[PDB]
Amino acid sequence: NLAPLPPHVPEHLVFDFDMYNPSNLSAGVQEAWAVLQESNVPDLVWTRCNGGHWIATRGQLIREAYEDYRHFSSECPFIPDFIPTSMDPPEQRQFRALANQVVGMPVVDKLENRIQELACSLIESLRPQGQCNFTEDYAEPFPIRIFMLLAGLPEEDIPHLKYLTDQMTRPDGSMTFAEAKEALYDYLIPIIEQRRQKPGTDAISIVANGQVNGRPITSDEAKRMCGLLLVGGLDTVVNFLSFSMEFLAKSPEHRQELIERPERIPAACEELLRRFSLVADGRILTSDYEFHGVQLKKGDQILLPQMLSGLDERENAAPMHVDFSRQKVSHTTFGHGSHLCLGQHLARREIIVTLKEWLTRIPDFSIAPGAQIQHKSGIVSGVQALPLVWDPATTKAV
Ligand code: HEM
Repeated sequence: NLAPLPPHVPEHLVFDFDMYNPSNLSAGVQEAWAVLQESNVPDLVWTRCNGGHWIATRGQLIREAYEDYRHFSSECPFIPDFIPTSMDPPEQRQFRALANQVVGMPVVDKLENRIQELACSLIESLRPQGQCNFTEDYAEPFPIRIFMLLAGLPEEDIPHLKYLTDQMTRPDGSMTFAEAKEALYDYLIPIIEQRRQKPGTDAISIVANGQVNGRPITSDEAKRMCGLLLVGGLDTVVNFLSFSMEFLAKSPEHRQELIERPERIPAACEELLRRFSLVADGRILTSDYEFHGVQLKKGDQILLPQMLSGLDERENAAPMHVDFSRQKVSHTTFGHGSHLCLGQHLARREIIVTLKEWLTRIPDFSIAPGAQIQHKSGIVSGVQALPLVWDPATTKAV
């Protein structure tokens, strides 16, 4: 399972961390990754797992590498074709500017109460049941319905669209990754063509009618962009909301704090994004490069885990402790550098709206008795399931 050590890599830097199956997973996924930050582990290591690749383990190095796109390229962002995820500057700036017209802060401010109405109807349908699988019953339906809202798409298309995106990250075997992607494209293409002719004020209409390098955007470019806008906000949001609700279910004192001080909910959102950070992307070396005393070779892959920066004790004191009143919350949960999450403003509103509406309607809830919560590790780390229970008599319809 281990790849043989390339000759340019010294043995003393070898630490065989498996990002898809870390040894301490049962202690919780963030904890399992933080093994990389023990005092005997150098800031830059090589693992022989998953083809062999570098891992930067400290916030300083993670930030620096994400800044230096000239040495650390996005052409190969995964260990071991959406736009703009695979492009370096300067072509990236064009598509990034266009995508920002659909998910940027002004759009998020316009949709805030639509987001709230969606959260309310979901929670209200669960409230009288006294139980749910949060991941399945709230976290999954929420971001897909936000996308249908953004893209002006009908409710009846959800089951099939949801299935297609599920096949890309959690295949049941019906479809290869390529087949799911093309089916997704089969779906988007006619909508794009039609909204070239009769535009609305939706995200597909904007992307379809956009300009890159003097002339109109192609259908190939529009489809691969709309595709990323869809998938970019699903798994991250589903899994992040799950880590957050797991913690709040296990910490009645933190629940109480936000119940008593609702004005702290946006700071709490930021501290949860630090503690339960979940993305680990990477880059490929464009050339030989000596980085902080270490010889990196052209073509080497390097994992730069966005998750690790906020957990670094050099960045935040007592990093495993959740403290909604931290003066300085330092993290790279949405990334850093030219590819910084375009959905970051939408995500923060999704999180804040969720916490406000859930705590308003179902203030007291616990993990279902006897349930053990299981985490999973990957490019986007997550929660397998979150069985929650409450007493309907302690809830309120609002
Ligand atoms: C908690 C939720 C989210 C997290 C943790 C997150 C995290 C990230 C990270 C780390 C990146 C950069 C990856 C890299 O540099 O290789 C990224 C990029 C991106 N995200 Fe998110 N994201 C979230 C929500 C969303 C949402 C809601 C959307 C849209 C609906 C979205 C759309 C995008 C897009 C389009 C990019 C590509 C930016 C570029 O390459 O220029 N994200 N996200």
